[PDB]
Amino acid sequence: MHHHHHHSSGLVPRGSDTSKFWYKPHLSRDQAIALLKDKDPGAFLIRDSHSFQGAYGLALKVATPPPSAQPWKGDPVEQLVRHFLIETGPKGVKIKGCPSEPYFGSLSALVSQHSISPISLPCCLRIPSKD
Repeated sequence: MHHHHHHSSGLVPRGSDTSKFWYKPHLSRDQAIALLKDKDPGAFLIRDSHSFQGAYGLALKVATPPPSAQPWKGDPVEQLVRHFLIETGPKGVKIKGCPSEPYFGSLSALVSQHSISPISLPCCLRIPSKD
């Protein structure tokens, strides 16, 4: 090294805060797809739902959502992007679409449960920051 400064200009980062990586409630459907069309199947984002108050729109880029995927008639990536909504009631949050999923409460709860129990998600949910 040319010089040796005392280590006081270095910070200790850990970065377990991944919420801002996926949570952005200001995006609409097309905007969500706009991100996901550059994302590999498994990645998601949580936005707010315009449909119901107190719902979060979960946009998931899946591998393939058809029963066969041979008869195709849809828009390629836009149909590979699935939209579900996490509705928080007095109980908590759960993803509308699945009748076998419990009420977690916090988004981080279901986010961390991603690769443990992908219930509502057809594809094992993956965090952009953590996989």
